[PDB]
Amino acid sequence: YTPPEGLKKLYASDFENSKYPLNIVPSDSVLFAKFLYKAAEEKGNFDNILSDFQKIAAAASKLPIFWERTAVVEKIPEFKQLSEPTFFTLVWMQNNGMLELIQEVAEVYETFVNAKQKKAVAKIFVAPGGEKNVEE
Amino acid sequence: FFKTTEMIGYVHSIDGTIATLIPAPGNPGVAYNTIIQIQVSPTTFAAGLVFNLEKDGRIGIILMDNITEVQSGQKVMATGQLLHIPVGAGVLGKVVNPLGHE
Amino acid sequence: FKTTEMIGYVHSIDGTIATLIPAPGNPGVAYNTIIQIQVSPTTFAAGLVFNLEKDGRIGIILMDNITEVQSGQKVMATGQLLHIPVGAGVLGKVVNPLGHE
Amino acid sequence: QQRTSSLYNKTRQFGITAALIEILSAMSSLEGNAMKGVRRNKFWEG
Repeated sequence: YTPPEGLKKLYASDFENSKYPLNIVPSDSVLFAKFLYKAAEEKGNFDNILSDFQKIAAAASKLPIFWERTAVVEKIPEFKQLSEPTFFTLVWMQNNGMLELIQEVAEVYETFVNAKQKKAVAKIFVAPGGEKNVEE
Repeated sequence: FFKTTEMIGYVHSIDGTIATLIPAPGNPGVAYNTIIQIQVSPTTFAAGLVFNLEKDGRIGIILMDNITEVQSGQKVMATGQLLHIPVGAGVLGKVVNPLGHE
Repeated sequence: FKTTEMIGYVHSIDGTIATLIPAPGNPGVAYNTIIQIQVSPTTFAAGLVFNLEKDGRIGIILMDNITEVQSGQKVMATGQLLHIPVGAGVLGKVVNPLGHE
Repeated sequence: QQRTSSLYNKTRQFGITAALIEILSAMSSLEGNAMKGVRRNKFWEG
């Protein structure tokens, strides 16, 4: 892998102690979200990384069962379309053996963006097939 | 005027009677020695006692009732109060449990 | 012995036991089955699968040629439980638990 | 005889209790001293 010089510098700083929109308790899935947020913030485009996660999830369904145990994002063909900051994190996760936290990381990254973008997401829990009527 | 509750997280592990809760990112949070209510069903709940607040936000619950109906991935609400039980003279002559239920 | 497929590479050798990191694509072995560690180009050790872990690492009880087992060697699998020779022809002989005389 | 058989039983129970603890305190050191987290390394540099 050839990390871009920009990601190399952020990966060296103590971004974990930087200021963020919300004070979320430290966690393994939170460290990556903080990293991606800071990298995205410098580039100024938060949405792209969010969109990439949606393709990571779609690709995952096609990958073999228990792919996270044997996966090498470098070798996987689908993950080539992901953004540079997004692909860097996946390799970083793989070396640390934490590729199963992708789903957890995505939610946190959205929360930080929503806090910065000032959006409030309301979860409407409905029965399977009962989502037709949500007027109430 | 809704009867809003306070969701804190989701059940993660159930090791017999003890259990663990994973926080929902950016949710209110829970206190120590307080009583939490795991939503076994949209209308029914099971009681637990907070025993350990961890560095990662994971909560350590001791389950009390309906422990067979507790399943991982169930939402947990917070009362925000230490266990208060019904007491007085209206409870005399009755058989109750530690949670105050008759 | 059908050394069907390579299932991993030796990673740890704690005396008479071993661990195997998975081969390309985590082929996966069965439990309580026999594996053959390629100690030499034309010689093999033997081991019994004892632990199948989530990471894909496989715990092995070494059974022979323990002093020739080194980390990095390939591990073929047999896919069969342990079968030993039996019959009237095995009477009056000293036999190994693996069936060898 | 009854006073000594009582102490023998009390000594073969305390023995098993206190021995299993010793072997299970070491199991926690060899397990609780398995450092983990998110290792910060130049993983590309390898």
